[PDB]
Amino acid sequence: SESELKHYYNKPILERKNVTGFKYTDEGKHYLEVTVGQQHSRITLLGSDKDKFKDGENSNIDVFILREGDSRQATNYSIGGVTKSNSVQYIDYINTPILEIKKDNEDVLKDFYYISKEDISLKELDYRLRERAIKQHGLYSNGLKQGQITITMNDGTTHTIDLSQKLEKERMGESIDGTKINKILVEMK
Repeated sequence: SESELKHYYNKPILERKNVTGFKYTDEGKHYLEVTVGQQHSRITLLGSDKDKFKDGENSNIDVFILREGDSRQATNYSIGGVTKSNSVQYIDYINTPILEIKKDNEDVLKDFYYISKEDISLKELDYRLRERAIKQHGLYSNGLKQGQITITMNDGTTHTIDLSQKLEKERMGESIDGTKINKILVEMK
């Protein structure tokens, strides 16, 4: 549903880099606990992120946190969005790829997307692209609600995301090489 999708993709984000978190298991499930200031978060690990970080204390991780429900308890319960921090710390490289956005198969923008992160999560790319389609092009308003983001890598590999649904939760912890994104296409209809 249209209004629910806009709700979800207008939730605020807690985004921090070079943090430390604690990875544990508890009743067949896998979690990462993280505290940034007096702000407290528990991130469920569902996909391949389960095996990508070893249980126990994890340093040099970046975090992209979104609170799944509407309950107003202080602790954040999020899914995925954990990646390895940049392995070059002393310079911040930012690379452009091409960014193209389409409504009803005509371009409405042809420009650039900027990427600072070596290891970047589909949770983050999904959220931020939808944020842009929503705020500047009126996804998900009247009722523009379908589909296709396509991220094309340097080797021709692609990742595609349906706009008519939230990103699949098992994909929110998947990550790609942000230094090697050649193009991002967002088609709306």
